[PDB]
Amino acid sequence: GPAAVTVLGLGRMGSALAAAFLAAGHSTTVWNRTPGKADELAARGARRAGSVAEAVAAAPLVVVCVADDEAVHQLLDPLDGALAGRTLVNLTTGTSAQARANAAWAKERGAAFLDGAIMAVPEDIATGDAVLLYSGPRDAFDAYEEALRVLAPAGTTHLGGDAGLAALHDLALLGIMWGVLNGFLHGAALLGTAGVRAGDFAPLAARMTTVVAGYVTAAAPEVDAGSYPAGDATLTVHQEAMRHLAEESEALGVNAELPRFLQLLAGRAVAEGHAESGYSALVEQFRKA
Amino acid sequence: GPAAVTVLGLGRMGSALAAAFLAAGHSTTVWNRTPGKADELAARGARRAGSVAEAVAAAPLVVVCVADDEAVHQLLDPLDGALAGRTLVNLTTGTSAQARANAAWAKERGAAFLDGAIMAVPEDIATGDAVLLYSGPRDAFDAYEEALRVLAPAGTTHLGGDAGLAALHDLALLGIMWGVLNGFLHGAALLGTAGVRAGDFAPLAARMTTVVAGYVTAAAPEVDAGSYPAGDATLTVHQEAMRHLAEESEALGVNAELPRFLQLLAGRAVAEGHAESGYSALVEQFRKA
Ligand SMILES: NC(=O)c1ccc[n+]([C@@H]2O[C@H](COP(=O)([O-])OP(=O)(O)OC[C@H]3O[C@@H](n4cnc5c(N)ncnc54)[C@H](OP(=O)(O)O)[C@@H]3O)[C@@H](O)[C@H]2O)c1
Ligand SMILES: NC(=O)c1ccc[n+]([C@@H]2O[C@H](COP(=O)([O-])OP(=O)(O)OC[C@H]3O[C@@H](n4cnc5c(N)ncnc54)[C@H](OP(=O)(O)O)[C@@H]3O)[C@@H](O)[C@H]2O)c1
Repeated sequence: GPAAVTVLGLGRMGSALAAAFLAAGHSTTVWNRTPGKADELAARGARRAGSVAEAVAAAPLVVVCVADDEAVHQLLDPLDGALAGRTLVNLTTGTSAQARANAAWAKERGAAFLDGAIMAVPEDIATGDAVLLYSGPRDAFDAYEEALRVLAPAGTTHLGGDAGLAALHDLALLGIMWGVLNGFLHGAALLGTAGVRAGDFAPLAARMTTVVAGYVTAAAPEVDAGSYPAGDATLTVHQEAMRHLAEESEALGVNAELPRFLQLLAGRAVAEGHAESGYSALVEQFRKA
Repeated sequence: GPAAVTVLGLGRMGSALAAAFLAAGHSTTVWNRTPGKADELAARGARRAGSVAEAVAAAPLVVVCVADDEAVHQLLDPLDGALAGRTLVNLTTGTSAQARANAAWAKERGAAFLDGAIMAVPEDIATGDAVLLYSGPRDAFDAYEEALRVLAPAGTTHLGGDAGLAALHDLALLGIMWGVLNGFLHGAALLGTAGVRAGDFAPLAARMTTVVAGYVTAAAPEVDAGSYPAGDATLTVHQEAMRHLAEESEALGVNAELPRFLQLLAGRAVAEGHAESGYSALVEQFRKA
C-alpha cells in the first residue's frame, strides 16, 4: 500500500505537501517547530507528532520543507542515529554545494538523501502544472517514486545521482524563463513606440517561443560535439540583426542595453573564429568565467 | 485569376519568391542586375525583363528582394512615372526608418507600398512553415492578398498601416529567440560542470520553453494596463533567484555575466518602486534609454 511519509515543516509549502500525501491515502505524520499548524491536517487524518524524534521515527520517508539549510540542520543534527536506514528528501531551497554537502552528511549518518527543487507554488502541488526535480541515488528515488509522484503526478523527474543537480537545473530553467520574458518585454517596449499593444504582439511572441523550443533540441548535439555548423544563420548574420535591434532601440528612445549585451556575447564568439559557425558556438563564451 | 507579378532580385531568396509565384500560376516577370540567374525560371515561364523600368511596367505588383536598403534605393530612385499605379512590396531587410521613408516616397510617385519581413529560409517559401509579416496601408495588402499569400500560405500576417511595423516585429521576435538560446546555452555550460550532457538538459529546457510561451500571453494584459500584480513571484523573489544563478555560475567557474545582467535589469525595476510587483513591471525600465 501507500508508503508511510513524514513531513517536517508546515509553512505554506510544507502544508501543501502534507495535504497532498494525505489526500492520496498515505499515512502522513507531520511536525512543525511552532505549535498550532497541524490541527487541520490532524483532523483530516494526519498524525500530529509530539517531537521531531517521533516524527522521523514514524516513517522511512522523511520529507523536509523549511526556510533554509540552517533550519534543516537545527531540526536534524540533534538526532542520534534516528536517520539510519531512512530516506531524507530535502525540498528546502538551497544551493548545489549545500545539497552535495548534505548528501555526504546523510551518507555518514546511514541515510539515503535526495535533494529536490519544487517548480510550483503551493496551490499547484498535486496538479499537472507542478514539476519537482530530484537528484541523488537512483535507488532511493525508485523506491519512493510512487509516493513522491503525488506531489507532481505529471512532473516528477529524477536527474541523476549527483545531489547538486536539482538546484542547478532549477536555476537553469528559470534562466530560460527570464530570457523569454525579457525578450517579450523589451519587444513590447520597442513596438509600443509605434502604438502596438502588447496584447497584439503577444500571440506572435508566444508562437515564436514555441518554435524556438525546437531550436533548443536542435542545438544540443552541436553543443555536445563541440561542432557548430551554421545551419540557417551564421553568427555573423545573428550579430548583424542584434546590431539592428540595438540601433532601432536607440533611435526610438527605448533601452538598448539588452541588445547591446547580446551583441557583446556574439562578438566574443566571432573574435574566436566563429563568424561562420551556428549560434551553438556561443556555448564556449558561457563556459569561460 | 492570379495577378501578374514582377520580382526584382534573383538571389537565393528572390529566386525562391519567383519560383513560388510561377508554381502558383502567376504571370511572373523577373529582373536581376547580373544576367544568367533566370534560366530555370524562364524555362518555367518567367518573363525575363531587360531593365528595372521594363520589369516595373510589366506588372502592377512589384516584389523587391535585393541585398539592402542601399540597393533598393539604387533600383527605385531613377524610377518616376514608371511607378504610378504600382504596389511595391519590399522584402529586402532594412530599418523601420527606411520603410517609413520608402512609403512616403512611393506615395508621392503614385505607388502603394508594403514593407515585408520574411521569417523563413528560401526552401520554406510557399510551405506552411513560412511566416511573412507585412506593414503599410491595408488597402494595398487586401488588394494583393491572394498573390502575397502564395509565399506563406499558412503564415501571412498584415500587422498594421505604419510601414515600419514589419522590421520592428521581426527584430522583436528575434529578441525572444536570443533570450531562449542564451538561456539554454548558459544552462548547458552550468550543468556541464556536473557532467550533464546538453542533450540530456535539452528536453527539460524545451519543455520549459513551451510552458513559458503561456507566460507571454499572460503578461500582455499587465503591460497594456500598466498594472503588475505579483502573481507567483514578486520582483524581489525573481532577483534573489537571479543572484543565486550568478553565484552558482561564479562558484562553478562558468560565465556569470548573463545572470548578473538579468539581476541588473530586475534591480532597475525594483529601484522604481517595484519590489512587490510582478515581472511585467520590467517593461517600464525597457522603455527608458
Ligand atoms: N512558492 C513557495 O512557497 C515555494 C516554492 C518553491 C519552494 N519553496 C520552498 O519551500 C521552503 C518552505 O517555504 P514556505 O513557503 O513553506 O515558507 P514559510 O511559509 O515561510 O514556512 C517556513 C517554514 O520553515 C520553518 N522554519 C523556519 N526557521 C526554522 C528553524 N530555525 N527550525 C525549524 N523550522 C524552521 C517554519 O517553521 P515555523 O512555523 O516554526 O516558523 C515553517 O515551517 C522554502 O525553502 C521555500 O523556498 C517555496
Ligand atoms: N535566408 C535568407 O536568404 C533570407 C531570409 C530572410 C530574408 N532575407 C533577405 O532577402 C534579401 C536578399 O537575400 P538573398 O539571400 O536573396 O541574398 P543574395 O543571394 O546575396 O542575393 C542578393 C541579391 O541582391 C542583389 N543586389 C545586391 N546589390 C544590388 C544592387 N546594388 N543593385 C541591384 N541588385 C543588387 C543581387 O544582384 P546580383 O545577382 O546582380 O549580385 C541579388 O539579386 C536580403 O535583404 C536578406 O536579408 C534572406
